[PDB]
Amino acid sequence: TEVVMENVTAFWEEGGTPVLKDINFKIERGQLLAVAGSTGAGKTSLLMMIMGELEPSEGKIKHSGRISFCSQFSWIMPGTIKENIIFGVSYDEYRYRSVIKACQLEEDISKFAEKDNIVLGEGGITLSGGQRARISLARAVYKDADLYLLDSPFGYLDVLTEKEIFESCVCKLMANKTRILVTSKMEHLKKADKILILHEGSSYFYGTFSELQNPDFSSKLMG
Ligand SMILES: Nc1ncnc2c1ncn2[C@@H]1O[C@H](COP(=O)(O)OP(=O)(O)OP(=O)(O)O)[C@@H](O)[C@H]1O
Ligand SMILES: [Mg+2]
Repeated sequence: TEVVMENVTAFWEEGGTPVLKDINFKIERGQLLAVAGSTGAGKTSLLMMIMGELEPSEGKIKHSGRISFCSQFSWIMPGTIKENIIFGVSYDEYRYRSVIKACQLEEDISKFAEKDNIVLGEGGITLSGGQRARISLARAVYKDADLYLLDSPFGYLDVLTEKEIFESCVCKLMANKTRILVTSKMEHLKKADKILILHEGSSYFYGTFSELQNPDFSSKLMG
């Protein structure tokens, strides 16, 4: 047991409608949990709760450990690509190199004369959205953390790159890590240990891929 939610309900608006209603799950160390559902279902809000940014109105959240969060929206601080990835933490050569490879940043870095020492301005608006997204993922995965919260880290990448990085980073590099991945792709759900499908704040499904089927679930993963 590393993350537990029991009977969790929450409101952003003090007197409005619940953003999450009666959420239940448990994640054990090293497991991959897929959190799926359409726009507005409550996926990011669920992560906010784990991070203590959204307090429950009822129920219990039990988690132990340092969180590393990859936001749905990429961000870039003033500094080099290297400094953005390392982000405070001490530099470990092997760790750094493996993350850069897993997030396909080798080819990008090589194209600048200053390499990963190129200086970016706040927002990194001279880079592409894909480049910023892969740096933001690299930043999250480089961190020594107990719980990795990855909020749609491939939403600004093409389908092939998404497949490749899901494999190289989430599946291979992070194989021993406790991961919560916001994603609705069938391939990703198939590889997850557990799946939570949210629909309009509620738990539409919680369980394994084999349970999911044996019916119309896939319609609830879209939009
Ligand atoms: N950090 C935040 N602070 C305040 N309100 C938020 C925050 N994140 C989400 N909300 C609000 O909570 C509600 C639930 O939406 P949420 O962002 O959790 O859905 P989601 O499943 O992440 O959607 P998407 O797939 O579009 O990213 C929305 O009304 C949203 O405006
Ligand atoms: Mg979201």
